[PDB]
Amino acid sequence: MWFRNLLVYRLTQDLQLDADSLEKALGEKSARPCASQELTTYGFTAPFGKGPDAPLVHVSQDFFLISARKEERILPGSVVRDALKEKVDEIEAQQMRKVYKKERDQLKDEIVQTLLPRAFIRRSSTFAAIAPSLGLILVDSASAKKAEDLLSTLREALGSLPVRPLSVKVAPTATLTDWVKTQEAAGDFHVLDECELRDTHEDGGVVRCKRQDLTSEEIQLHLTAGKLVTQLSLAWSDKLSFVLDDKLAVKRLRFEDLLQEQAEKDGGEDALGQLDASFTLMMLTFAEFLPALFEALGGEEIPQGV
Amino acid sequence: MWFRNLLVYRLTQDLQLDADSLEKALGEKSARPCASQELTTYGFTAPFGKGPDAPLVHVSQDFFLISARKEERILPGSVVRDALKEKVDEIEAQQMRKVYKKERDQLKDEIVQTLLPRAFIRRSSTFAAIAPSLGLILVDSASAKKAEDLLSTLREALGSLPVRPLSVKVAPTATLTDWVKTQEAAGDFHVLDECELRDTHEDGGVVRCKRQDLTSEEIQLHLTAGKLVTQLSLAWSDKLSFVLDDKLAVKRLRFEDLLQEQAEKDGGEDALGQLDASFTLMMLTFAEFLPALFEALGGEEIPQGV
Repeated sequence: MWFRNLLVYRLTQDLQLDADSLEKALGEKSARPCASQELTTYGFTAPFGKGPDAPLVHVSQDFFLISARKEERILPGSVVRDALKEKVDEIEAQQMRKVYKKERDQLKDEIVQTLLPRAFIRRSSTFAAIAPSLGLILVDSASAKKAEDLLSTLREALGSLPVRPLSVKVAPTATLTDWVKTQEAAGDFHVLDECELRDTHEDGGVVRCKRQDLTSEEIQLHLTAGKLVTQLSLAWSDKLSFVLDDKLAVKRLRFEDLLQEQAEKDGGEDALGQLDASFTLMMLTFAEFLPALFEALGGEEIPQGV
Repeated sequence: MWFRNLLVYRLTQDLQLDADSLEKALGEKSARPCASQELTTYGFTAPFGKGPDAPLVHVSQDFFLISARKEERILPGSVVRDALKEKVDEIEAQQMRKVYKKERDQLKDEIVQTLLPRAFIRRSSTFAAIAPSLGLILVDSASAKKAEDLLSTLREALGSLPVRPLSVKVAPTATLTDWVKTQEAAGDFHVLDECELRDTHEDGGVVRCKRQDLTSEEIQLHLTAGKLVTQLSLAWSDKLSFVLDDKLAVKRLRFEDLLQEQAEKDGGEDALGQLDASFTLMMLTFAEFLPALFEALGGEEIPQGV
């Protein structure tokens, strides 16, 4: 279980939690199949394994792994409109009358409800972690929206979830810019070959760099021209590489082969064994990487306007 | 109608072409609804005009507008796979055995056969303009594949279609790079604020700029550093604007208001009348734009006979 995206949240109180108290709490807001006239359903499901007996929560060295599945019937607006048109055409030919705006919007609703039951279902899962030992909650997403849903749904299956989005002392963009400007980042981090530079005004310029030597005079000119680094490729030690933007979102999280081949040797031949070891070696790697990141970004922060 | 993209094709020989002769032929290759067990269909349709007796070709002077429609069933690979992991369970909890490679492979074909008929349909169009008195066929698409699909069905429908994609005497990328470098484009063309730059060497880099002044030291330094212009946002005269790539694909085609408004003031009250006017005017301006484009790019590389 190697996360691909990371969104860090601070446990403000690190209030106690039990594997049993949690597991049955998550059952109250579980995942159910989407009804025939239902657009969407959101609820927790078994992270690993699955099968009406598989646990919603998963533990290892005091680390928990939960997951919230979402079901939504796929009914593209494209399909609706084509169906609308065909019906309208049918009425005007068979009833010899013109169907106007008001009535077509009415027939639209009628069409949506006739098509839903026939709409395939899309299943998307949003994994999250809870390391009370680290005092944080880690979501495997890039979308803050999706992260809110997971946390907002966990907020119901708990009644109380004291958590705030990670925040750093110094604005990231300033820290990222400095790193590229000076061609050196905080201890152990390495500026890779990708970034996104941009002017500060809204309709300002935007420059995207792939496979670029970020130490070239070319990049420098963008910086002295006013552009700021809003996205940056970074590696940490020799453990993993990822992309960091100016909202602290960790995207394209990729752990090195050495670490993957490693953890894969703590599960041996079975599936649940291989997964458990991965979520473990990852969480353990996160224990040293995450704090080092906070220090790299110039110390973590604690807000006031709760 | 106003094209949103443009790929040009040169007729390497004279095309017989009689309106009704062409209209007849396209009917032999007309669009048809998707069979409940069918994946996709592809054929011609009335570019303008609804009803089953609406013409497949629209004539304005010596310009012929045609259209190909593709119908496709929405079978998200996602739903096809999710169906198995559900089919397998039943078998394994009742037949004291595991499901293997060739078995699952079989069950997949049966799932498809069952789900296809229930799938919603997605329809998409591609308009093509045939200008005999110019020896060109203009396809309203950014994708060369889409165009080849239109040209192939047209060749199938007509018996033969002697055309080759446009090519010019000087490497486009060299010309586009030269325009940015010298800060001057060839007559009536203007360099806008967007471009894609890329290294000459293997796995080299890519720099994408938008809302950027291409005359700034930043862009200049990228070029002296070796980057080539592979895509450039341009305006022609005061009539249109577009993005030109190094494969000669004319993308994001946009016509100026005074031009579109003029087709409205010449088209009347009815839609079809508007559609005819804009189609006419578009072709009329293309007839000025295209040759000036070829010349600007160093002249067209004319395909020689034997």
